[PDB]
Amino acid sequence: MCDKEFMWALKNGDLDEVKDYVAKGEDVNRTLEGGRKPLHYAADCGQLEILEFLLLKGADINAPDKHHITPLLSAVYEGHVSCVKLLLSKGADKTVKGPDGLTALEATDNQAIKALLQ
Repeated sequence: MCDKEFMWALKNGDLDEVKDYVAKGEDVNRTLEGGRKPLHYAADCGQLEILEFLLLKGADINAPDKHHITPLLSAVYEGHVSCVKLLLSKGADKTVKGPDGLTALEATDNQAIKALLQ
């Protein structure tokens, strides 16, 4: 229950609500909906503040295994790219699980995503 109030937090930037769940005891790697992670909604639309949060705790920055894809690319096709920046600042390599050179190459054509290709 409260599954919405929990995910609805990584959506509207209610960083205050997700801070309550992790305030429990490091829990940033639970199947959010049924096969995703609490970093896709934060990256795609976490006011760029939510992603850094639940990420500094554990590290779903790479955990993704069945998603065959890491969240840094989630922001790529989002136009936010404000996170992908302070993101690699933690490591997140650059191509730890994408298909291949897709990352910024086959992803788009703007100089912002290509910025992560620098």
